[PDB]
Amino acid sequence: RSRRVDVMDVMNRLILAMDLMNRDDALRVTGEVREYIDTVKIGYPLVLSEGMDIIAEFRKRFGCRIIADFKVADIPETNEKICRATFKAGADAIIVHGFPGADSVRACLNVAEEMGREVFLLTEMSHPGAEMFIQGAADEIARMGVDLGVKNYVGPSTRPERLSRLREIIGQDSFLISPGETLRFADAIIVGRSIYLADNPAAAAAGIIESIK
Amino acid sequence: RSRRVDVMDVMNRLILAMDLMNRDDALRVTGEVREYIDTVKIGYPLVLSEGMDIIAEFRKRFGCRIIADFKVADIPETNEKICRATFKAGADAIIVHGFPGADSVRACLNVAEEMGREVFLLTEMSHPGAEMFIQGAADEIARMGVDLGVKNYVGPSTRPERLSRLREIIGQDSFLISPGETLRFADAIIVGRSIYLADNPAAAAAGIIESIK
Ligand SMILES: O=c1cc(O)ccn1[C@@H]1O[C@H](COP(=O)(O)O)[C@@H](O)[C@H]1O
Ligand SMILES: O=c1cc(O)ccn1[C@@H]1O[C@H](COP(=O)(O)O)[C@@H](O)[C@H]1O
Ligand SMILES: [Ca+2]
Ligand SMILES: [Ca+2]
Repeated sequence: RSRRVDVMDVMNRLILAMDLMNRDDALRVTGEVREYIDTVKIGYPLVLSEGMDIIAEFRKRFGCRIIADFKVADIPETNEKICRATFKAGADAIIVHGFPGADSVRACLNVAEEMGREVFLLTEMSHPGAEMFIQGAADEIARMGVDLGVKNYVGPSTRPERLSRLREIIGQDSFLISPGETLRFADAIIVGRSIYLADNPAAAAAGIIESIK
Repeated sequence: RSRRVDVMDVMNRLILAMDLMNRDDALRVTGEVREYIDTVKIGYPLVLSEGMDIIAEFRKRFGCRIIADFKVADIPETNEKICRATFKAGADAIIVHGFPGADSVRACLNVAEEMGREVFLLTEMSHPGAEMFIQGAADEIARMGVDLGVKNYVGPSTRPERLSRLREIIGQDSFLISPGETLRFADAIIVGRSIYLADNPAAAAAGIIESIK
């Protein structure tokens, strides 16, 4: 897939999922791979452990793009506050759930347009429990995103034919990230433990990127 | 409803939803109503603005029970970390979504079992967008809770016949909280802005409590 001008550029199509819960270890690994990766996904395990100030630290130290994987899933008024606080902290983008419906997603889009940031709609998840409710809703949530002007999506890499279906719904231009055949549909992949648990994170990141070639 | 010995006692059946985003205002209001309320629900708007350390502060200053309304909705491994960090910070209980499925919920229950804390399963939400996916899943999510040994639930107060339905699924002993006759089905109500935006919060809390007679 070629880059679309109107959506974000992720260096080497590789997003680091930084789910270490200790500030020292998180900063060490991220600094090590900065020459390979410019986009870092940070979630609640790190921010609840170390504080939201860690976002600004990642930005001041590494100048990386930060996606807050907060899976926002509240009522509209609350979603607005969560997004505002998160963007105020310096996040470039936030991941939101679609299951709570269109108004809850729109609340996030509103704050993001006010503040000049981005919203990623999470369409589907990879874990077994996702079969119970999320799987059956995934296509409709994706279509809802399209009808909300959403331009950034998250989908699972485990079942590639699901990404093909997703890509059919969202169209060829929207930005899609996913936690080889994956990159025929997604614009970037998300990798955590294979990098941040390796003895040489920079080598792990380099190896993955060589495969992408 | 009479109190069940095996579930939590909420003073006056009134939970304060503290969604102010400034530490000073949040602490002021909570201290003022402590003689009326012993259980406070804190969500991401406050903790992302002020830090997770705010939880220990509420506890050390007021000795109130803290419910973290974090609407946990990630994959199982991530849910585990979020719950661990949240309980480590001192929360007595956490609210989790059921739509990501049974394994995601059980992950939270496992940590709560380990750490001696409680999980509230959110069955349904009250905003209009909840009609799209959540409403249709609500009964199945409640039944899922029953089959996960869940003893604490959250349901909407706006449609009372929905609480009666919920109560039929979860049985007469499980603990149910809901954001008058609401208390025929729920064990406590959750009130935010009517208390924390009033000129005299202690008076607003008193007025609501008098209605509970
Ligand atoms: O958000 C999703 C949705 C999925 O379907 C799968 C993983 N994830 C997230 O992606 C990340 C994957 O990290 P890894 O499994 O260590 O490579 C982690 O933060 C996990 O919570
Ligand atoms: O968790 C739910 C689920 C609902 O269906 C409705 C409100 N809530 C939460 O309950 C709280 C209600 O606060 P209030 O509307 O100010 O009274 C607030 O934190 C809101 O996010
Ligand atoms: Ca681009
Ligand atoms: Ca009791």
